[PDB]
Amino acid sequence: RPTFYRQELNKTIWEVPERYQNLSPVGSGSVCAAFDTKTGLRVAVKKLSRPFQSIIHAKRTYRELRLLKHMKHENVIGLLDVFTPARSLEEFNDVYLVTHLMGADLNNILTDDHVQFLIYQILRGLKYIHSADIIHRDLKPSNLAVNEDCELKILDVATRWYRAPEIMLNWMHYNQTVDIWSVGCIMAELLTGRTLFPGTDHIDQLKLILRLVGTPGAELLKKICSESARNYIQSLTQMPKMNFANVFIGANPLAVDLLEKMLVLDSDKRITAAQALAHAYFAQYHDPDDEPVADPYDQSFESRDLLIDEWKSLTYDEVISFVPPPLD
Ligand SMILES: *CCC(=O)Nc1cccc(-c2nc(NCCc3ccccc3)c3ccc(N)cc3n2)c1
Repeated sequence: RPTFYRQELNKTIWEVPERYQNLSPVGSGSVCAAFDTKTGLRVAVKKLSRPFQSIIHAKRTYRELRLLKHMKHENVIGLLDVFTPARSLEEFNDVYLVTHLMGADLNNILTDDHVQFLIYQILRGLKYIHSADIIHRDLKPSNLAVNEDCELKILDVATRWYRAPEIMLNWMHYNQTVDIWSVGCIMAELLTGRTLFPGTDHIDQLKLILRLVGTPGAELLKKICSESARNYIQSLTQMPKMNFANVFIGANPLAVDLLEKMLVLDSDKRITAAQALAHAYFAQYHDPDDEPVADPYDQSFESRDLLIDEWKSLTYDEVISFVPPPLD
C-alpha cells in the first residue's frame, strides 16, 4: 500500500501515490501529466469524474477499466496503473487510471509515406482490438495519439464526420468494419488535408457520403428491412458512384484503391483490418508475424443489469487485482 499525498489541481483534490510527481494538468474526467519515479516515464493520470453516479456511470467506469486492463499492444493504449486513495470498498469513490503520456494527436498532425505509416499502425491496433470482439466505434483524429517518433496508439472535431453510415441510421447489427469506415475517413483527411465528410448534422452527413459512394444498389437495399430507412435512400438524391481517382486526384493510386475498399457503403463488403493490412499500400510495413491478435475478452458483463453498488464492487475487484506490466 503506497503512501499517497494530496494536492488540489484546477478546482479538484488529487490524492495520488508519491511514485507520481510533478502533476500538471492537460485537459478534460480530467487528466494530469506526471513523472513516474518507479519507471522514469512521463505518464497521464486520469481522475474519473463521478465514477459511480448512476448505474450508467458505474457500468461505464467498469467497462473502461476492463478494456484498459485487457489491451496489451503497441498500437493500443493500455494501463500502466490503476489506483484509488480508498483503504476499503466502503469508502471507495475515486478511480485514477495511469497510461503512457503521448505527445499529440492526429487532430494536430502529410506525405504519402507519413500516411502509410500512421494508417498501418491504426490498422494493426484495430486488428488486435477486433480480434477480441471489441468494436471501438468512435475512431477520429482526436482518439489517435502519436509521439515524436511517429508511433501511434489508439485510445478512447465532430464524431459524426468519421461515423459509418449504418450507425448514423441506427442499424442494430453493425459489425467491426464500422471502425474501418472511420479509418477510411481519417486517411482521406490525412492525404488531402480536408475533412472528407464534414456534415452539419446526420442528414447532411449521409447526403455528403452518398455524393461520393453513390446511392445504394439493389444488392444492399434488399438487406434493409426498414421501409423508413429504405424510403430514405430511395428518396434521397439518386447519384452514382464517384471515381475515387477523380476525387483524390494525384494521390498514390494504391492509397485510392484502399480508400475504395474501406469506404464501401455495404458493410458486408467493406475490407477488414486484417485484410487491409495485407493490401499492397502497406507493402513496406506489413509483416504477418508481427501483427498479433488479442486474448479473448469476457464481454458478458455488457448484457448484465446490475445495481450501482454491484458495478462499483466489480470495479473495486478490478482495481485490487491489477497486475502492472513488467519494466522493459
Ligand atoms: C430490420 C430493421 C432494419 O432494417 N434496420 C436498419 C435500419 C437502418 C439501416 C439498416 C442497415 N443499414 C446498412 N447499411 C447501409 C447504411 C446506409 C446508409 C446511408 C444510405 C444507405 C444505406 C446495412 C448494410 C449491410 C447490411 N447487411 C444491412 C444493413 N442494414 C438496417
